[PDB]
Amino acid sequence: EMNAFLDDPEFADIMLRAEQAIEVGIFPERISQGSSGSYFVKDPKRKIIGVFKPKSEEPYGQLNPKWTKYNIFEMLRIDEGLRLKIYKDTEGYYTIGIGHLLTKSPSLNAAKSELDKAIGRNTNGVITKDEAEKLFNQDVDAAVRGILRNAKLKPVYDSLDAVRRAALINMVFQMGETGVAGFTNSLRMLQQKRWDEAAVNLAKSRWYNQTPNRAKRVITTFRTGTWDAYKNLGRGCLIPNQGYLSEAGAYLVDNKLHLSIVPKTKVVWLVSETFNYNAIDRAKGLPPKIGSFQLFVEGYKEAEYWLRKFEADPLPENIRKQFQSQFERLVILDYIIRNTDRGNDNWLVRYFLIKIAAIDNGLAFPFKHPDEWRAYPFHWAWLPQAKVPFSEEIRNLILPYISDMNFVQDLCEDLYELFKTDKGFDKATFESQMSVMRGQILNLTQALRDGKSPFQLVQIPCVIVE
Ligand SMILES: NC(=O)c1cc2c(N)ncnc2cc1-c1cccc(CO)c1
Repeated sequence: EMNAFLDDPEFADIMLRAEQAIEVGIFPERISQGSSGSYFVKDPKRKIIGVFKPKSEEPYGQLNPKWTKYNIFEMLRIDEGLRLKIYKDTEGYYTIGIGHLLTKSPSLNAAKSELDKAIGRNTNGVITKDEAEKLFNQDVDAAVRGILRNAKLKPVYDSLDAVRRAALINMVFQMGETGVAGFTNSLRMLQQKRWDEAAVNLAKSRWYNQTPNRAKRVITTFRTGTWDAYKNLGRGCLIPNQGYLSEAGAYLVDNKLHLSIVPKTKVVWLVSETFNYNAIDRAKGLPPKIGSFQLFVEGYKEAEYWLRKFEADPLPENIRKQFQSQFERLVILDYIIRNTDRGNDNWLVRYFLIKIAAIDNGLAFPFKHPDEWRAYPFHWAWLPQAKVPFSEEIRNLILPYISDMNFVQDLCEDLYELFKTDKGFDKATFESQMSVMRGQILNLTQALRDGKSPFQLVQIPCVIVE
């Protein structure tokens, strides 16, 4: 019984039912959709009682069973970056997604017309992550067609395996076919599978000197033929492979402030043959897996679904007021923990006549503010509701808490006791995380003090509090 020392008697009852179900052969069911290993946990009556996310099956965990996670779109997301709103590229042309040129024209409305044509709907200059990936994969097909039409590159491309082909395509995106064709000796070595010799002359170039970090990852990919160079980068600001602690931390922040938008989430252990174990463990009796356990909610849908409905069919005033107060709680939760991956699909709405459930809280608590505020924005700040000033209700509930030193100290101590669970816990890195959180709390205190809006809140310069 690994879960003998839980601090929540009601939650401990849930875990007991989960273990009883496993003892009788009712195992947690792996979920097919996600980019990581998540499981619907059942009770002895085959009822879903929670969602379990093992640490080892996180997107870059060593036992993540969803191999479709490693693809060219995710490769270029790290190397080039993803933007879901129209922007201007290095050469001043309108662009969206991962470097997808919309038009050479300086007219913005021309860019939106082309964007609506490519996506297939009225986007108004904003697309979803899935739409960007579909657009990106269309660019990849075009790039491959050009490679196969190029006499210098096609024989190399045919010889390369799938992983190394992504590396070659990566170079084509960055510098074009002509630029890649200039790596004469490296291309010949790659075709001969002399990886190390190819890497030597890949590093003797303008490309390696101008963008060394991206080039080193691409060159390492050529050397190994694996995706190891893109694993556990933590987006440059997160502790790698600690999503389970971020999930549990988000509820911990929620519960202290009584936001009641994050379902109860705790760090627990579970044994189940449906988990992904290595060969050694399975032949043995399986070792428990540590991960986050979140209670199951029902009746919810992606916020993107309900937001589009409300734009064409506005809510009645009383319901709209309730939705805004729920939205404010989401804003406060995401800002304090500095969530880096809250898209308008990662939070759920049920339509208390309307309720918000905050899930997928695995990519929060960075140890530093992101260098590019445009790289990981709070995507709910692009909604019209983000410009409504914080209600007097939310300020009377939150300001007394966050303006008190003991509350902030207790919250930091609670997060310490939780985050120290991980094998890779580092005291200095944790103190960086709290300095970032205190800076977020400081800005939030000022924003509520000045009656600002969520849109104005995210514009305050980020800061750390030592
Ligand atoms: N945090 C989650 O992952 C999650 C938690 C849930 C919960 N507590 N109660 C009900 N449904 C949930 C669904 C999901 C979820 C989110 C994204 C993608 C998928 C798979 O398609 C599942």
